[PDB]
Amino acid sequence: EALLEICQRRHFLSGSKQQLSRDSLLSGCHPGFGPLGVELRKNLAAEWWTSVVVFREQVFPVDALHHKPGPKLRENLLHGALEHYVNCLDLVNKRLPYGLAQIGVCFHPVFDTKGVKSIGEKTEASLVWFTPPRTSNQWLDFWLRHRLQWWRKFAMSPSNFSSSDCQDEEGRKGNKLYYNFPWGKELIETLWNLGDHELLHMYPGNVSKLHGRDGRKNVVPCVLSVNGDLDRGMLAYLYDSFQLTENSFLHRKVLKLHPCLAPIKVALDVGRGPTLELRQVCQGLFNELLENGISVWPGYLETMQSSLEQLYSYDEMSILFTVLVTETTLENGLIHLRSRDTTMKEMMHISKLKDFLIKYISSAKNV
Amino acid sequence: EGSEALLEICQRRHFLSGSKQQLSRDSLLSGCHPGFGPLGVELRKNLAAEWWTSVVVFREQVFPVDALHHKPGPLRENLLHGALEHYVNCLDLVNKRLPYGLAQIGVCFHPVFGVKSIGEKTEASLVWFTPPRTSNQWLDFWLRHRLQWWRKFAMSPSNFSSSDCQDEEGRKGNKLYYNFPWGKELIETLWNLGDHELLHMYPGNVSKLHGRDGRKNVVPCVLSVNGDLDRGMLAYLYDSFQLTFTRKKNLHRKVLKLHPCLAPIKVALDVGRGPTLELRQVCQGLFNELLENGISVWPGYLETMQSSLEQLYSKYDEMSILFTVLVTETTLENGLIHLRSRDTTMKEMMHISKLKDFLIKYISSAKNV
Amino acid sequence: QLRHNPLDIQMLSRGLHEQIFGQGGEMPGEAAVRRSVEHLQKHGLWGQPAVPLPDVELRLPPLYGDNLDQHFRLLAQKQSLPYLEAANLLLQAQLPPKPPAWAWAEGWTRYGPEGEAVPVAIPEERALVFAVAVCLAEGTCPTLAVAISPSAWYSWCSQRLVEERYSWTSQLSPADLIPLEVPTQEQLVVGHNVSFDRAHIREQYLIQGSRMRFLDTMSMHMAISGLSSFQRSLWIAAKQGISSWDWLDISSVNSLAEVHRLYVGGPPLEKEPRELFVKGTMKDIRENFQDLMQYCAQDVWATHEVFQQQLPLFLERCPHPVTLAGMLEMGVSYLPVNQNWERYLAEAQGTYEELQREMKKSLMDLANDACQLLSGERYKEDPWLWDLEWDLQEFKQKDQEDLGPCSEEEEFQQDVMARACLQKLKGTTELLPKRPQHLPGHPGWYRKLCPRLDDPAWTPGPSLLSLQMRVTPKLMALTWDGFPLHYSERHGWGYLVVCPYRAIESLYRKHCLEQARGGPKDTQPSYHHGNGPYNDVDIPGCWFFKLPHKDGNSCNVGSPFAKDFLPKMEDGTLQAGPGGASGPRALEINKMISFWRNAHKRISSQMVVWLPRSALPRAVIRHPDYDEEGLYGAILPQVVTAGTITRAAVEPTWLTASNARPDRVGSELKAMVQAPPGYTLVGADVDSQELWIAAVLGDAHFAGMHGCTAFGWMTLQGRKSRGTDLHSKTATTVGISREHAKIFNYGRIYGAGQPFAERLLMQFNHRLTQQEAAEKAQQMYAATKGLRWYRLSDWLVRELNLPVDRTEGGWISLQDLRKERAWKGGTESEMFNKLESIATSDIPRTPVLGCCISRALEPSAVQEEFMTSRVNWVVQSSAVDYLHLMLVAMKWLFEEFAIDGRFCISIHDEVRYLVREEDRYRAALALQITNLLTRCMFAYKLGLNDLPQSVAFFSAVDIDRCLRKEVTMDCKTPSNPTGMERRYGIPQGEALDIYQIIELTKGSLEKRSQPG
DNA sequence: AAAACGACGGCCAGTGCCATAC
DNA sequence: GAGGTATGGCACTGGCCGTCGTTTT
DNA sequence: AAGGGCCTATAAAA
DNA sequence: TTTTATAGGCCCTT
Ligand SMILES: Nc1ccn([C@H]2C[C@H](O)[C@@H](COP(=O)(O)OP(=O)(O)OP(=O)(O)O)O2)c(=O)n1
Repeated sequence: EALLEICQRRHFLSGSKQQLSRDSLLSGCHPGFGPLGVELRKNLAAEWWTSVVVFREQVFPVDALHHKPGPKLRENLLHGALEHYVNCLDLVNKRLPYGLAQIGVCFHPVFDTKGVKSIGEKTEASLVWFTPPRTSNQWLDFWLRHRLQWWRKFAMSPSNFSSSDCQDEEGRKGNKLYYNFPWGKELIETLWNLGDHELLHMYPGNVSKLHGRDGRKNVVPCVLSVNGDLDRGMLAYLYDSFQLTENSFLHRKVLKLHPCLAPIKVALDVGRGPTLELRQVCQGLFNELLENGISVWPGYLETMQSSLEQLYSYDEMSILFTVLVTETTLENGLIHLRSRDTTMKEMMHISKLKDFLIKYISSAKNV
Repeated sequence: EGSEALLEICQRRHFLSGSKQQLSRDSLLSGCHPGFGPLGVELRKNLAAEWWTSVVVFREQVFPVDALHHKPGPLRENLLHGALEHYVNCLDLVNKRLPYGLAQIGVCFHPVFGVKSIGEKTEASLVWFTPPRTSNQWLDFWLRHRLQWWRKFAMSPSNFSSSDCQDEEGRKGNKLYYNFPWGKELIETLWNLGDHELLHMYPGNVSKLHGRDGRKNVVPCVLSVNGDLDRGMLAYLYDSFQLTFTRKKNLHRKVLKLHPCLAPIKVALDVGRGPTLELRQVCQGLFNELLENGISVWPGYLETMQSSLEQLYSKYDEMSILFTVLVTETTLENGLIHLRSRDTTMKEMMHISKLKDFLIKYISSAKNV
Repeated sequence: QLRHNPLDIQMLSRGLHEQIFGQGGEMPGEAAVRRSVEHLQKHGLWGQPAVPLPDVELRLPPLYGDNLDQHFRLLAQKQSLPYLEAANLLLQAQLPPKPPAWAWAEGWTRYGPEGEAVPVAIPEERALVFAVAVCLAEGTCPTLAVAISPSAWYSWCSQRLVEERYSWTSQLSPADLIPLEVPTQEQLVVGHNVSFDRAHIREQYLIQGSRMRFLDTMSMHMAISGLSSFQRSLWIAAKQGISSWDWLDISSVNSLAEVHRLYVGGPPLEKEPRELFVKGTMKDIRENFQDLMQYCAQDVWATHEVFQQQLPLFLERCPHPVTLAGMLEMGVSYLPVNQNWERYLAEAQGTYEELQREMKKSLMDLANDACQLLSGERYKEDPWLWDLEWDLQEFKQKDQEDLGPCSEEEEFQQDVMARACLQKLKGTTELLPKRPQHLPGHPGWYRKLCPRLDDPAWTPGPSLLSLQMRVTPKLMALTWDGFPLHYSERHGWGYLVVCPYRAIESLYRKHCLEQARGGPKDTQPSYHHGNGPYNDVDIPGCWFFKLPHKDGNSCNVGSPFAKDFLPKMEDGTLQAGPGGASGPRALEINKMISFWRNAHKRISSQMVVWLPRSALPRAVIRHPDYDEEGLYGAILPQVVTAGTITRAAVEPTWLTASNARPDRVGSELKAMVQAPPGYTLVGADVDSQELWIAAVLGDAHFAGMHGCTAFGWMTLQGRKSRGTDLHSKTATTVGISREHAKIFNYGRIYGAGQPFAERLLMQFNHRLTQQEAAEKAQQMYAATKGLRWYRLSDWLVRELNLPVDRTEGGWISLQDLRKERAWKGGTESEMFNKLESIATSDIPRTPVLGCCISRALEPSAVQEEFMTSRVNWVVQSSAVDYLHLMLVAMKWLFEEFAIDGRFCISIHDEVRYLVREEDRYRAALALQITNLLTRCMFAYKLGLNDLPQSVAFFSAVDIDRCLRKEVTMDCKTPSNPTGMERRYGIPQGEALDIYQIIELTKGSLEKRSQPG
């Protein structure tokens, strides 16, 4: 689609036109992400971390190795969390319901007839939740609910994010999450009730080490594995931001990425006038916004060699607001502010700009 | 020695995972350690965040980049090659304004002497493309800045040292070391690599690689800054434990004086004796408020009362927690809570409404000191 | 062309001696030669080998008048004639009444006789009385100014005052400054501290020379009725509420109000009560525009009346034209800078901050540990921390099983319940005291060390800590020779609520293991030795001793971390409690950052004005070194032309700017003054200026020969390879090191006495017991400046007819009846006698230019009161006359031979000019010629025509691109580690001898004659 | 509910000591 | 009869005025 | 080693 | 948005 071309042009995705394809993107063998894509994925991972780890008192970070020493590569983050389970049980004084969360790259085989074999990478976010079996399935539903809401939290079309129920061979419940890409539904997150077979197999003998406290009685924990693909989630959000044509009333195109997820919040540029004065004012505003944690695209370093319409068509970069500083700003301090969502142009004083952006981001977060 | 007690504290306080034998100096330095505990992971996350804020966020010409872990694509040793590949594509970001950087933090794999194993080190790299006329100047700039960054969070900044070194091909470079109790260990390397690798990467038309040095077009010289964040975390852990004496040894308090920006847990919250329901309600409210403002809190109030206040203080000091917050029956009446600082071990009264603002101000100001 | 003095001293070349009108001079006598040779033999300084100097022959430029004195008089009169004419126009000027209301119009406005305000581009006037006002809050851009000219008033307003604008340029340009200079005829601007006003007129920042000069009422006030800093304290204390105070009613401090009181008198002038420019904002200035303009006009009027009174007095009191010409030349001084300056500032500040933070962290950590001593009450057992306040206060007053997950509504309700429950605590917060407490649960000293929370610049922990605080030596547990330190109120730092003397004794025993009134109760002796009072402070264990001080037992040590205690730290007498290198590192950091801590508020705030490409000359533009992306600008140092009683220049920043030092953070300050492309700095410092002035005065007083006295001989022909040099001879005669002899001589020559020498001897060798050392000092003095002989100067012969004692001179006899002081045989006695004669004359005047001393230092006002001040003033004002002579001669040579140059800076000894690269060598030759002419003028005014070849020419002129003591210095500093060359494209200059210069320039200053 | 008083703290001038230059 | 002439900063101390808590008819 | 050919990209503009 | 002007850069001229 044209969205892939825009991502190629606006440095969301790296590589050539042939290197970027539906099959290549889904397989994970694409050359890599552009800086904007890296920032979007970083924001998505931060949002995942804030909604899972700091959300619950019982969830801890964990570091798992990538190579699994012994003469292979990593496929999932479950093994590392299971390895750290016994050590981290002492962290909670064996209070059984607790989680280990980790975000990292896992590798899977990929190959095509056109042969040999290649290796694909997927950045996954994993939560391993050790819970008493009596409530284990209940907790599964809980996490399912939460995960679904999280996917719907930043989505323009949450109906594209769907949940399905599935059962194991031996009757273990689980849930799958899908996003409806234009060609069909694709799996983006998996929740499984794994019982305690992997954990027991990891410690043959000394099962007393794995006991966790649950109402003054000791039981071997049930393991819930939640695994989400942040790469495919970022791709899904990019496709969700490309809601057909642009706003207002040439059929140009805008990516209405969520304010919390948009890699760049505001773009700063100069008008016509004294270059030194305008660049000084823009540098000051840029430093102010960075010191206040607002990502800024420094367009004033290129002056305004391009036209205003092409400059706005930032919209392909999913920038929330565009700020233009002119010689008028040197007199009264008023700058031109264009919104991405509404395409409305406004006059605003610089003093209020940082506060307005912070309040806008905060309200977008709380909605 | 005090190194054994520091390792015992790290193992006990879940800074480092694995057994005592698995945490040998060779195992830790080689990168073949089993892995980090949650506190170690959080400390490394804070260190990487500070690196990103001091390299990426406050520079217009430095951009994030993701490099794959596997070289062939038919393993990774350093992050330089991916940035070198992305150089031409990312040149469009600055309209070929030559001095610009690509920064990345990621795990690299290094073979070591089964008979031979593989160690992992999460390293942070900045690849700085600069006009050749200013290459050495930029090298000095980055050397100074990186050394200052390492000394910024250090209790004994003199342990972080810089050395000048020469390439076998005659290329200048700088190395950074931390003085562990056993000697100096390399933690960061800055090299002026020229453009030979870049030219070899793009055979044929060299005009594709040209960047604007003001009004001139020149093939950039590549500056590679690569720091070991695992070894940096280990260095800061060793730096928090004062190995020094006299009255200091008379006090002999086991505390990890980690920098506020690097400390994995900022605040510890616990209840006293009294009506449990109201105290649990107020503590849950305060905990949610503090988390909502991005301040890490250790929920000690969820555990029952089995240790004394002194035991809690020693446990939190070994965890390098900046402040301890106590909610008593007094808080239900007048709202005052007890705040104990890690640095001075002194207790103070503070009202709950002011606590979040004070903590945020403390964390923000710690950088500005 | 080789001449020798009758004392066998290499003289000026016979070719050049006749060109300085040496032919037809006086012939030295024979009895004087006999006496001088006998004196040299008595001092053992006669018959020494002489190394011949290669004589210099070159066609000197034309010399006007009969003698050199008339030459300098003619040159200075020509240079200062137009400005004297303009000053007379101001003097004999009847001014109209100032307008009833001020313009409030951008730019300059001229007020007609009826008060009408007609806008003008610039005041079309040749002489003006000037006063510039700036809004300090807004930076350094001038806001408004007022000017008085003969029959005209002018007022200038800034666009930043008249126009309300959100943003103005942070980096000033000449367009922001105010215009005064008339384009192509020469102007004079008069003001009180006129340098500040000059720093705000645009045309003065151009690289090309400006015909406009400036006269400062402060400088003339110091010339006529000035006082020393000690005299300033005395005057201020007397007017607020030494035996003779007759000088009070004739001198005042340099403030414009009291200058108006002294010279004009009448109604007092009232200052601005709110100080809106200094403290208020631009809005306050706008709201009080008329009042502030009226105050500025009042300042202009007061300065005008003061100048009217001063100019006749100054011209009468400094009758030589060279003084006025040199003051005019010093008025305009130019410091070229580029963008690198800014970087320097940032770098310096950054370095400073880092070096500070480290230090503070160390100190802060100590404090964070000391609080633990309150837990065990062990602070009273601490040999250092028992003196502190450890008070504290209080605040003010009047297991289950797994329940599983929760419903979405359930967790929603739980979260909202928690938030609502937490809001109640904030509601309670608003009921407790309005004034918060500052660290109630912390000790008193730690509460003092921490910034208050409401402080806008707040940092966590005891960030107020510094090495200079009294608590800091206690926190580091500083130990002096096994002794804990202590602070006595009357006597500073020494080495020893109940004092833990048992702990102190245990600590001393541990230190010994590591390796005097005798009351055992309370105050105790030491069986150890040292200085200071002992038993004034009462301690239960009180082997108390003051720390040694470089300024004697009377003085006290204010901080153990002073730069002179680093050698004691390295010795090991002074040690740190934690041990290792914490103490040495702290003292190293203090040494590195002391200069910047003192001078950053000045160096950073220094005013730069950046010239645009249009203002840049074509020579600079068409040059390879011209970087179009770079910035080129200037700093005009705000020099008070005569800021001391000695009429020496005073500038807060650049006359005290430290030279490059490897440890001082900002020491590359003078190196940061870099010439623009196409220009270089040609400078030179006078070789032992004060020493040679003193020596030549002594030689002229003793005989008609050069080097006739022993001190003059030593100064002229000292050599470090063998003896016969001054410092080595002093060391040989006294018995101590040559460096100690040098410091002794340089301390003495400034009018010193017995206590200085005794203190230095005791500090150097404590092994020499007090009185013995004193005797040593006395002998030193008997060798340098012979013993005083009173010679009936208390009548005295009538009292002598008792008869008692013999001889026609006194023996410092004391009569104790209660009913011309000279010196004796010594190397420096003749010059001391000459200086005392000049000081004690009825109207002390400088021997060369005839400039008088202040009316507050005249003997008729200060009889036998300020003697050291006057004897030092003689030499220092002679040095100022030397500087004026050099400036006049250099200006004459430049304007005569079309050398494209400008006066850059003068720091007492040093003079540096900004010349073109083409004419740098001609400028160096001109500098050599000027030095020769000034030395010969000094010699002639004293009475001797010939001049020694040793001091005839400059040792070496420095052609460089920046201000450095030596052209070879790379200026490695903590803030400039990469070095000058590697940081900025500034290469090393070159030092040229007189022979090198003449070989390069063919001995001519003409562009046509210069080789190519 | 209005009036006297004591305690705590901030602002500015004075003093002592140290750091630069020539 | 005094090491001199300048510059300036920082730490410490004391005097004065505003505010707040406490105490009287 | 210079200055004088060739295309040739740049940036505010008549 | 050129077009002619401005410094870059590279091939050919004593
Ligand atoms: N670029 C410079 C730097 C310095 N000087 C001179 C001026 C000083 O007077 C002299 C230093 O003189 P000392 O006091 O150090 O004496 P000397 O070392 O020259 O004398 P002696 O040979 O007796 O040791 O350096 C100079 O002419 N040009």
